[PDB]
Amino acid sequence: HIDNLEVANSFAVTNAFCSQFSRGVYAIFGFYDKKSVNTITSFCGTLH
Amino acid sequence: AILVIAEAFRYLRRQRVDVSRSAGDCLANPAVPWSQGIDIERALKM
Repeated sequence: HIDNLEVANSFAVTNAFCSQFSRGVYAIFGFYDKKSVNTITSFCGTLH
Repeated sequence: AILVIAEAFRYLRRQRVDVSRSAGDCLANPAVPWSQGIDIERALKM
């Protein structure tokens, strides 16, 4: 399930990641940058 | 910081500029920020 997002925008990255979490996926393939890497690591780590 | 926030809002009041918000969902898409936002920032920075 493909979402297309502004990776530099942590709010948008949060929305995309959480939408995938909501859908109930086994894994998320994606990208981050300097500004959004902490969103990804914290959300991955918290939501498992 | 509290001195600066107090001063900024005392200024916005003096100038009869209003500010309402509501506010809602931070990930609302879009994604439209309130127009008072700019005035508050401006009030803070001046």
